[PDB]
Amino acid sequence: TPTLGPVTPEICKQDIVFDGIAQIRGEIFFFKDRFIWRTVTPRDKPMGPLLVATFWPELPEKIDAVYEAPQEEKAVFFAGNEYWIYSASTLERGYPKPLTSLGLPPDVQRVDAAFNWSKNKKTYIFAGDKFWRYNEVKKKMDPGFPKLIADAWNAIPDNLDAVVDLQGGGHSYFFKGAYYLKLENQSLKSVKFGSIKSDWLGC
Ligand SMILES: [Ca+2]
Ligand SMILES: [Ca+2]
Ligand SMILES: [Cl-]
Repeated sequence: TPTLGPVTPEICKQDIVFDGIAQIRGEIFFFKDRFIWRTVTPRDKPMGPLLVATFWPELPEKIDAVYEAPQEEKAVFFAGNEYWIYSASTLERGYPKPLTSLGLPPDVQRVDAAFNWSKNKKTYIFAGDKFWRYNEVKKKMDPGFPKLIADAWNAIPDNLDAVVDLQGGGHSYFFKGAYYLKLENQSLKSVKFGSIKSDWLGC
């Protein structure tokens, strides 16, 4: 049963479902195994692949989600039942910590997606058909969660692959499979959907 790691992927030639997508200090990063591709805030051709180890050497060989906390521009990485927090490429003291240190229940063993909602600066952690709202200031979970994605959100599917709110202009992108949904922060109405290859990788 032991197997060899994966081969380096070709972004536009093959169908890649990324492990996480996030905007870290201006740039949009696409994660897939030990690889990363970066594009500077657009819809055009990412520079890569580079290795996740070039920037964050402590991380395991595959992540489940990643977002950046606005309060202090820190990067938060989820992998299995643990999370790491970095300043830049500097791991913070006391990490990895089990997901429960964030207020998530013991049963949650993997996270699907995560981002910071610019409309209220809160953090949303998605896992399966439910999500949690984390208060980054009080550094604690809010009351009344988790809630089901289907109940609380507008046409957002379960089992998301990633989610991002681009600092530029108030629109939240929800990624799933080969597609993404675009939500208007204010209205919360799905303004459109499109292709990740076309609209994000600039294939
Ligand atoms: Ca994210
Ligand atoms: Ca993911
Ligand atoms: Cl994500």
